[PDB]
Amino acid sequence: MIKCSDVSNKISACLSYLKQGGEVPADCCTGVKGLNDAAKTTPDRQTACNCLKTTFKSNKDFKSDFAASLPSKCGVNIPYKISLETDCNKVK
Repeated sequence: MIKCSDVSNKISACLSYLKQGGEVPADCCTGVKGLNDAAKTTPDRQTACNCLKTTFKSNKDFKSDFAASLPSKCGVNIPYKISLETDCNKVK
């Protein structure tokens, strides 16, 4: 089970980086890894995908360049990368 409320808790530490770039805070990487750790079924991953896209669309300040580079900023074994071009219906 994942709810958008879970997604918001995890990504909270990342929001200012997602708008302005710069140094990714350690707490942001903790949320990215924690969200991945908790998204273990196809439905839960698609739910998280949809929550994240809703958030990205909610403020014009969010940058595609920064959402895209975030998983590789934080680790080498993060399997998912969600941006505005992601079709959440296709996410496995």
